[PDB]
Amino acid sequence: LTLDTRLRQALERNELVLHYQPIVELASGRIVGGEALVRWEDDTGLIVALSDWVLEACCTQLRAWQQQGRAADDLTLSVNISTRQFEGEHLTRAVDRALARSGLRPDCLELEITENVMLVMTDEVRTCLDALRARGVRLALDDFGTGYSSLSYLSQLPFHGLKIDQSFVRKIPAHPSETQIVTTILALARGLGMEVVAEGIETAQQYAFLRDRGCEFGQGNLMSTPQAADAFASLLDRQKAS
Amino acid sequence: RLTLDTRLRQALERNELVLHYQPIVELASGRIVGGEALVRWEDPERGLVMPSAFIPAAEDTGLIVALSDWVLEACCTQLRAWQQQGRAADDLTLSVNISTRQFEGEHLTRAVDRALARSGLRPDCLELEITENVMLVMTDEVRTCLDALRARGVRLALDDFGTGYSSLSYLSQLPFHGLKIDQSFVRKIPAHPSETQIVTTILALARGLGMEVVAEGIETAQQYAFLRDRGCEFGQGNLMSTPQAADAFASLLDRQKA
Ligand SMILES: [Cl-]
Ligand SMILES: [Cl-]
Ligand SMILES: [Cl-]
Ligand SMILES: [Mg+2]
Ligand SMILES: [Mg+2]
Ligand SMILES: [Mg+2]
Repeated sequence: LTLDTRLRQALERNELVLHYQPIVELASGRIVGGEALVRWEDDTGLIVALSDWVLEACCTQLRAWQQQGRAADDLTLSVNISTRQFEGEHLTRAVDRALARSGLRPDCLELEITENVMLVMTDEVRTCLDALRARGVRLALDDFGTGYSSLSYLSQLPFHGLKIDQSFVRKIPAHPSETQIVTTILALARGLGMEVVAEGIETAQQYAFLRDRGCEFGQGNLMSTPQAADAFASLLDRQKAS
Repeated sequence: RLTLDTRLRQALERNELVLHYQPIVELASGRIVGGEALVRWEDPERGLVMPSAFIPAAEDTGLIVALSDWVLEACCTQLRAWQQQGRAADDLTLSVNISTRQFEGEHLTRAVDRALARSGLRPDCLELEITENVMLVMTDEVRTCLDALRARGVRLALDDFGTGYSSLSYLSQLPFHGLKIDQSFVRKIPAHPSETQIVTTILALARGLGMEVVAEGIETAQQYAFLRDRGCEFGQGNLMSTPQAADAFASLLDRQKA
């Protein structure tokens, strides 16, 4: 409760900032995405309020980079959405508000929803996901492999992408179990027309394993830790010049 | 009029339960390589009663453990009978449906050991089918039973697959040799693109994890070919054979031997 207290005060006082972790096209090395991650610089209502802020902040940041000629047309940014945000009407409203104020092209925004959303899959959740899809926003399943999936729902739901959990990526290719989980996820995604981001790439062996198996995308401290907006935009600049 | 519980207890003491067996076929050859044991109640008052009509009541009162143990023993005894008669080939196994309630107190380990000891059946000839949603109730006790059974050489498959929830990390870590695609999906392929996609997804999962697949509910030649062409190893369904009384099943084994 003391932790929620601190976050509330941080929100009230505007003491939060987004950092962004580059998401790279493994074959080219091109930064094509970035996961927005909340940092503090020193209750469902709190989740909702934080997400409203994150959504607007992230969409505004990308729109700003586009207008300054720093973000290429292929750059998208991703925001993490809690399963707890599907209660009521608020998520679709928050996304609509962020897009309206920023003027951002909706397919520039991607929402990362943890796998265990499938465990709370009600009619209201399915309807929310369809509503979000109808707006042109990209949807990804996050932490994939660590939660629970219905193979029927996975085959039906409008997710364009999956993110392989870091806990598996960090153990390949040495460990058979984690390695077969990763290669299975890649095969699933291929048949479902989903793109895959491998989260938590730490070593060059991991990068190379993943690339040589058609894993589209990667993110990890190997390439870049989460970066402040200005540091992230520097990477975009160097890439544009290259 | 007696309660269903009273009548079920009487069915056990009066030997009114029976097993039927549905052939499991290797798609590539058309060979019967297995059989799923399926309990019925030969109810003197009603005829051949299906488990949907009594198993829920068994579960309400915990009679399900005694009932499932009866099934396990009867199945092991039957396979041993066919083996001794020379009618069951060396590759033949039979599969028994297990209730998640059997894991309680690690009962299942003792129940399987008893069934094997009473029948003399080798563990490598017995397969167990546990519903996919066992993954939502995965405790150290369940994991202990599963590891014990794999250690014995008893093969383990996930039943009703696609109608429940799976953890990819559990599918990898747990000793499941196979899964069985639910008939509700297979029944509708390729005509219904949604069900067809579900089947394709499950096949990719199983192949990825080195698991064998039985597609249940195969009703048409087109479905048989769809699955076979996509490397699904085994099948079960009305196209090949409905569930059969023991003597009927054994006759199928006799025909195949020729
Ligand atoms: Cl049964
Ligand atoms: Cl039934
Ligand atoms: Cl023997
Ligand atoms: Mg994320
Ligand atoms: Mg995770
Ligand atoms: Mg079964």
